[PDB]
Amino acid sequence: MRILMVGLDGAGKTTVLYKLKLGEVITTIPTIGFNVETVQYKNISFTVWDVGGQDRIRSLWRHYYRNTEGVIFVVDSNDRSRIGEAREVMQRMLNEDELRNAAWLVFANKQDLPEAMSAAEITEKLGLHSIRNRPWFIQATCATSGEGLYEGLEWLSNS
Amino acid sequence: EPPSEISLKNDLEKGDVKSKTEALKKVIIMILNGEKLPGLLMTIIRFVLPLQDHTIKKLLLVFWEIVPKTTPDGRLLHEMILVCDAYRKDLQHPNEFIRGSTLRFLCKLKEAELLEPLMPAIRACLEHRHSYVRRNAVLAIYTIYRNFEHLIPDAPELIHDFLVNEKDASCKRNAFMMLIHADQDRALDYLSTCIDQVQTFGDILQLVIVELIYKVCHANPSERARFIRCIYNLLQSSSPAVKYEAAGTLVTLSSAPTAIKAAAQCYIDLIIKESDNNVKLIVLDRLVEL
Amino acid sequence: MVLLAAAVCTKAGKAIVSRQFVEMTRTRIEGLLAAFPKLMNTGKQHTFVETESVRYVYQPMEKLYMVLITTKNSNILEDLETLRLFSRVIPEYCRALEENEISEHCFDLIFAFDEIVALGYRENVNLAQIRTFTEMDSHEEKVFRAVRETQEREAKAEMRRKAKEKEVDNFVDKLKS
Repeated sequence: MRILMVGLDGAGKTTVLYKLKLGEVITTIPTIGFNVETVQYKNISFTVWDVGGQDRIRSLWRHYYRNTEGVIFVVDSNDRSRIGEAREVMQRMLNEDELRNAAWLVFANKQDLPEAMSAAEITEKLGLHSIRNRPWFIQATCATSGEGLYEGLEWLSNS
Repeated sequence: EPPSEISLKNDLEKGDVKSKTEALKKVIIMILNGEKLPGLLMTIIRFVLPLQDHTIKKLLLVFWEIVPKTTPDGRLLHEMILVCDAYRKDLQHPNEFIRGSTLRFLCKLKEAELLEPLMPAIRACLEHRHSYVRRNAVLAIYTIYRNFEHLIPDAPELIHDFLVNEKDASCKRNAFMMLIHADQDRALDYLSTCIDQVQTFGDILQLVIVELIYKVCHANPSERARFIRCIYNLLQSSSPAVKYEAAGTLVTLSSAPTAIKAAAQCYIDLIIKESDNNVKLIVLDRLVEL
Repeated sequence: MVLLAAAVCTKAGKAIVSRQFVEMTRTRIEGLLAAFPKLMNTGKQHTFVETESVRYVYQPMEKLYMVLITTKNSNILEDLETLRLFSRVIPEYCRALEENEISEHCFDLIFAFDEIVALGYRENVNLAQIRTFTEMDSHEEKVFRAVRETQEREAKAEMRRKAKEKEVDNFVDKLKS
């Protein structure tokens, strides 16, 4: 499965990732590009593109326009900024059809790091409330917290 | 309607790397013509940031290098920044050979958006205790100096101080070669310093100075003594290379009857010693000039 | 540089393999060179010819020629060593001699040019050792085991988390005068 971590990565969106991968943290320059890992479960080995949603990189991902299989949205839960705007973008994913081949997870990260919204509050706000032709249970992490994640995921590959 | 591009794609799976190798060769040959039509790029793209296969990477990489890169896609295929970050890491790689090899490549490489923080990256790599790696930077830099010298601007001195830190002859030799091309002056300052020490030392680096000195006088002189002091020491002269040059430089410098004699001798003995005829002729030719 | 190309040659009017240190032009520099080489200019023997201030340096080794080219002066012996040296190296590098073997180990061979010679500089000795430098390394491994492992631990653990959750002078004076 191709699992997607998008948003601008360098924020620790990438931290979020590095934490998974080695246990470590962003010891890279804030990272625009594909970051790749394979994580093996159900031995679907999830190939993670942790990709900055920075300008080009957001702009240009067409070769990566193919067909999805897993969704992480790694979240600045202090961002409560680009999300409406995001919602406005997000529609075009919705308007993609490759994009409807994943039972997913938005991950609320960066909770400790300032705060976060109602699990619901966000849910409408990115436009998330509105799906169903993909599952849509919700899971919070932080980026110095997160557990039960895997419940979210559990259902998800086993969709 | 379908094509063998695809035929290659399955092979790659089938083997892994192995099949891919085959693919590289084919591709290569295909590439060699010019020729190709795109799409495998995607494959390449897909598997390669998440894949190893070092040799293959080396093949791949080189392929990129020889082939264009300001590809009608851009400029870049357009990912020339993203993929690099792994590579940058590799370039970062603690793994010294790996960096060095990259560097080697890198000397060949010249892709700018990628370069900029790799400028930082490279700087770190210079520190690595391996002279191979460091040396490789000397080429690389050389490559910059024409392409985007400026990219780094503080360099000529930086090098020159670096020389101070330095002591690996191999690297030194290099250091000189580039240094004079950036600026002679630094070399000269050092030259002043080195003057006595030279004799002790290995030739190759010594050679490089001989060229430099030459160009400047025809434009302007007044400089002699300091040199002379050394030069006389150089009138030991003893490697066949050294000697070969040593008389040759002399004449360049001088032609006093005494000078005429000095060089002459060197030849005559030389010849006498000499064996490769091809060589012999050559000096004549000079002589013929003379 | 002290060589813009090294091309290893076979008798065929054609040079069996080559590499272009610097690209700009097209083969016509190289292509033209190839043509001339194949032609040999009927010329009888002699392992060297320089003409028009261009060294064409070669060595017959058999039906094969190994070729280097240069235009302005050089110290010979060194050079020779190399031609010869090539003639030492190949059966190791690409396996013996017949184009094919080389055809398979092209990558190896080109790699050898670079490796051997960094821009007209005689880099080392010891072929095996030469292997050593890359695609044969050491550091990377050292790092990998420890690291990979460390991560792995984190991963393993994760699996659970996941799972559940005087002289001078003589001259000098004379001159000075």
